[PDB]
Amino acid sequence: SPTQEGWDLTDKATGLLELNVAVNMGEPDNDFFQLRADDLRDETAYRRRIQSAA
Amino acid sequence: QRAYANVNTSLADAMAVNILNVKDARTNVFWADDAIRIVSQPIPANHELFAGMK
Repeated sequence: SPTQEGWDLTDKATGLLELNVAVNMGEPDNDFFQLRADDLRDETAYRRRIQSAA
Repeated sequence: QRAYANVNTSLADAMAVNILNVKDARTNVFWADDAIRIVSQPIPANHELFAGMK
């Protein structure tokens, strides 16, 4: 805020100024993965890939 | 190795081979009951991977 000194302040009033900032988001960080029914007879690789992805 | 021999002699660069099925015939089939087996495996399509299908 600004300020001024003195007793008489006729026609010396001030307005209000409030600035602002903008925030956005970027693109997702995906992780695709493709498998077949055979490769899920063990599931250890699936679990390990999920953990590594996280 | 010779302990496993099942034929009285070897092949000698001229031994003529006789074919036994010289005419069409519907085969009768005999065996020992522990000669033919049927291996089987599951298809794990119940996994969480295959969503959208039951």
